[PDB]
Amino acid sequence: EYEERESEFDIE
Amino acid sequence: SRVLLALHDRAPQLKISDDRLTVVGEKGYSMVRASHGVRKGAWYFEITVDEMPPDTAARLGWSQPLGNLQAPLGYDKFSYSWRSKKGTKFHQSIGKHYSSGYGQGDVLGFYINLPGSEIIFYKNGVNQGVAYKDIFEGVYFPAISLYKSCTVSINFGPCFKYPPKDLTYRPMSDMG
Repeated sequence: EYEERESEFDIE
Repeated sequence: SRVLLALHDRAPQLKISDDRLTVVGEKGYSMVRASHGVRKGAWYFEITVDEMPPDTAARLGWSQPLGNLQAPLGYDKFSYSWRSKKGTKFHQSIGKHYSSGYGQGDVLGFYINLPGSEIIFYKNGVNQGVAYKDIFEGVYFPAISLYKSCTVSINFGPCFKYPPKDLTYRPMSDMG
């Protein structure tokens, strides 16, 4: 199940 | 009147200490700005990483008043951040190489110059280089964004643990 990651909003 | 973490300008999930100098994160990235901002001159503040348990992270730096409180620092055009994980610099959600990482026990230094404008980060009194130059004009506030349960402490001055000797600045506390 998906959980919000540290890099959630990152494009690059 | 003291420069503190703003009770009015923060994400509700963050846990702010009674003295408003310590902050604990909660789940996904969220942000708190200081009570005072800067428009001109050279300014400085320190952040101490008190605890950084596994999987937690911080993106620390400066934000304009429009910076999204429900996003990491560096998410949009309003802010510029330095990530704990890999020492990456972030602006408009773009991560670029900048320094090596930082974590528990490290004392991070935050310099801004608003005359060409500059954002400079320090790690344990070591200048990490120019992260950003010719930044989006406006008022800049000391800002903290945290991922999960890590704890950080902000020091606006006048007494810094590692005061820079390489550049002239006023402590953020001079705003108080």
